Amino acid sequence: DSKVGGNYNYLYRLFRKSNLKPFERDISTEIYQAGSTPCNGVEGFNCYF
Amino acid sequence: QCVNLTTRTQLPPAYTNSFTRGVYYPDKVFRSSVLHSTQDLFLPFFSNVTWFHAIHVSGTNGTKRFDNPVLPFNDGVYFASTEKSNIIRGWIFGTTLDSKTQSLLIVNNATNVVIKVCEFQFCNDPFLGVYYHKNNKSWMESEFRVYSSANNCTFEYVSQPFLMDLEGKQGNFKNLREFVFKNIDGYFKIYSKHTPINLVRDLPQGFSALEPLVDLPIGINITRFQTLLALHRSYLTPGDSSSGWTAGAAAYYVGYLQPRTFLLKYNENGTITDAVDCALD
Amino acid sequence: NFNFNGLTGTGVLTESNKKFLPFQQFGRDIADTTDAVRDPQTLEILDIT
Ligand SMILES: CCCCCCCC/C=C/CCCCCCCC(=O)OCCOC[C@H](OCCO)[C@H]1O[C@@H](OCCO)C[C@H]1OCCO
Ligand SMILES: *[C@@H]1O[C@H](CO)[C@@H](O[C@@H]2O[C@H](CO)[C@@H](O)[C@H](O)[C@H]2NC(C)=O)[C@H](O)[C@H]1NC(C)=O
Ligand SMILES: *[C@@H]1O[C@H](CO)[C@@H](O[C@@H]2O[C@H](CO)[C@@H](O)[C@H](O)[C@H]2NC(C)=O)[C@H](O)[C@H]1NC(C)=O
Ligand SMILES: *[C@@H]1O[C@H](CO)[C@@H](O[C@@H]2O[C@H](CO)[C@@H](O)[C@H](O)[C@H]2NC(C)=O)[C@H](O)[C@H]1NC(C)=O
Ligand SMILES: *[C@@H]1O[C@H](CO)[C@@H](O[C@@H]2O[C@H](CO)[C@@H](O)[C@H](O)[C@H]2NC(C)=O)[C@H](O)[C@H]1NC(C)=O
Ligand SMILES: *[C@@H]1O[C@H](CO)[C@@H](O[C@@H]2O[C@H](CO)[C@@H](O)[C@H](O)[C@H]2NC(C)=O)[C@H](O)[C@H]1NC(C)=O
Ligand SMILES: *[C@@H]1O[C@H](CO)[C@@H](O[C@@H]2O[C@H](CO)[C@@H](O)[C@H](O)[C@H]2NC(C)=O)[C@H](O)[C@H]1NC(C)=O
Ligand SMILES: *[C@@H]1O[C@H](CO)[C@@H](O[C@@H]2O[C@H](CO)[C@@H](O)[C@H](O)[C@H]2NC(C)=O)[C@H](O)[C@H]1NC(C)=O
Ligand SMILES: *[C@@H]1O[C@H](CO)[C@@H](O)[C@H](O)[C@H]1NC(C)=O
Repeated sequence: DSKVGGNYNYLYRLFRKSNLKPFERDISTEIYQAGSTPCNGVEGFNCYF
Repeated sequence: QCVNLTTRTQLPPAYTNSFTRGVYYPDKVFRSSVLHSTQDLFLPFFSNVTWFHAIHVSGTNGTKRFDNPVLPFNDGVYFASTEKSNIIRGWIFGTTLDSKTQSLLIVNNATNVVIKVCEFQFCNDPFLGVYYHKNNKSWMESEFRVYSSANNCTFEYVSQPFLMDLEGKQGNFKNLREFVFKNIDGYFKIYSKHTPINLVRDLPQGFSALEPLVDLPIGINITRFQTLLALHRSYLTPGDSSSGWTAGAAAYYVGYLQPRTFLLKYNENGTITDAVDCALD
Repeated sequence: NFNFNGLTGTGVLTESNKKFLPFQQFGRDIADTTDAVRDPQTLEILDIT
């Protein structure tokens, strides 16, 4: 699973608004809003993929 | 492609008495001639059940109504239907019922049973439907308007082919179908029982226990659900896709489960024949 | 001595008149002790004393 220049086919979720319950999956890519700063789907200050 | 139906008479929901229904076999264990105490999520006895309709009463002051609202799922759902014509045919379970989150689609469409989990783009007013032909006496399914698109699908299952009895009927309701839906630790548990009836107005009073059927390994969050009803269309029903339809006659009931302790009575053959709701009074 | 699909114990196996539902593999007595099993190859119900 390793590659010389890095293997970028593997992903993990870093941002979520709550914790998962047992055996749940979530494959949503809805952009995460941080800092009570409204975000309309755009990466930027306080808005993360 | 889907359409918003526009001819419904604006009428209130009805409410009824759940009596003693909603019991199911809590485990896959054979027991007999014994009383057993258990704890699970059950429909409380004599609970408040919301009553929805599919019906067409003709006349200027018509009451045509085709109820397919989105209801909360809460901690699990007691669902029951009474019908004569195979109108109530599947459901949708999920959190947004939209393209942004995976959701569960269970549809009993003519000739198969389809279960899919996908990021579906659902119709605001989804339905199935059967057209009655003019040149013969057959009824056929032609309308499948549940979602406009789907992607990122998992857990896809389709049952073996069969023929469906799509013919409309008159008379009292003939088939009572009861289901219990629970969403626990990654699984969607479905319990079921079918009982023959000859009743017209409301849920029959009586007692039965549902069998486990299946336990689906679907890791999704369910907070809302919608019931899918079929429409009847015919050569005698003029109008475009938003008005050229008639509700058939069927009804359904929705209750909610709560943690309860029950005393269940198993008869000599291991059938649950009675029960006591320890929190009723 | 016996092992029925992983459930072990001892006792006397006899033919039974109990009829298990299609999804029930084991039965239980009044004190939750297995007192009947469905044999895994020939689907007979046996009592265990
Ligand atoms: C590990 C994955 C497991 C795979 C899935 C196995 C089956 C799971 C299905 C559960 C319920 C299906 C939805 C019922 C539609 C509701 C309205 C309705 O119409 O349904 C009742 C009448 O039509 C249904 C039809 O029965 C026709 C009765 O008129 C039958 O189709 C069968 O599906 C599985 C085998 O093909 C089950 C049974 O329906 C549920 C009762 O068992
Ligand atoms: C299951 O879905 C519900 C409904 O969307 C989630 O609860 C909401 O969470 C957001 C934050 O992401 C809050 O702003 C809403 O007020 C919550 N609504 C309700 C009714 O509580 C719930 O977190 C989801 N479960 C999991 C494990 O993610
Ligand atoms: C059924 O009616 C709903 C409104 O109740 C329509 O949904 C709206 O569509 C417009 C245009 O795309 C959006 O800007 C709105 O935000 C939508 N509203 C909601 C609540 O989602 C829907 O398109 C209609 N469907 C059909 C088949 O006619
Ligand atoms: C189920 O609960 C509803 C309330 O959620 C009951 O309806 C209310 O009844 C009172 C009179 O006792 C009215 O003043 C309210 O306006 C009604 N609200 C509604 C329908 O939203 C209903 O009667 C209960 N039904 C059963 C069978 O217990
Ligand atoms: C009910 O749903 C099933 C499953 O989606 C339909 O059968 C599939 O039809 C497509 C073509 O549209 C084929 O490519 C698949 O191979 C079929 N699957 C199976 C298991 O047969 C079925 O046609 C639908 N019923 C009606 C009346 O349209
Ligand atoms: C009853 O008659 C209708 C025609 O009035 C038949 O429906 C046609 O079937 C052919 C072959 O599948 C299709 O190409 C046509 O588009 C259908 N017409 C319509 C209006 O849908 C129907 O099959 C006949 N019923 C039976 C049992 O044979
Ligand atoms: C879910 O489906 C979408 C398609 O609607 C996949 O979309 C990816 O989109 C990015 C750009 O944002 C592209 O670079 C990728 O190549 C697309 N994927 C593929 C397979 O072509 C998304 O990857 C899917 N996610 C999951 C978990 O299946
Ligand atoms: C356990 O099952 C037996 C059948 O295997 C039931 O006995 C029969 O009941 C029917 C009525 O439903 C009678 O017509 C038969 O004559 C009975 N047969 C015998 C041999 O007695 C029995 O009633 C069931 N027990 C319970 C508690 O439900
Ligand atoms: C093989 O399995 C079948 C079905 O359970 C059973 O009837 C048969 O007796 C078994 N056979 C052996 C060990 O030959």
